[PDB]
Amino acid sequence: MAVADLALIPDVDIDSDGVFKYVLIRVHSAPRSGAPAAESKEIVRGYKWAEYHADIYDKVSGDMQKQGCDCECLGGGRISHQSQDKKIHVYGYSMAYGPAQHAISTEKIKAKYPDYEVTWANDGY
Repeated sequence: MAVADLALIPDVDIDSDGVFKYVLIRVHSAPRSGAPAAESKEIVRGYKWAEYHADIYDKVSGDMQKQGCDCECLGGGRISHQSQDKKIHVYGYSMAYGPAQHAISTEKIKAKYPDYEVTWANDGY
């Protein structure tokens, strides 16, 4: 075993080719389940294999425990890789928890990825 740190965890990790569900998760460090660190950050996760937002959350909480971290979903929604018109967009909510703070997610995607623009809405489900 080795310690981990929140810098090692990718800040956004999405698989995108259409509409898919996504979740915004706060992650807390707990390196080797006992190192003197308890910092936190938010991360954006979204993969089209998930039937529901809970499947993403379950995977991610599993992986973080292998790293030396723990998780709490803040909310979620959907992302759409345009494949038709202009740019990545983010919308909807998760029935499981609530709407993500999509503004955090879009700024994170915009910082991490070289795509020119990212926007969000809360227009409907």
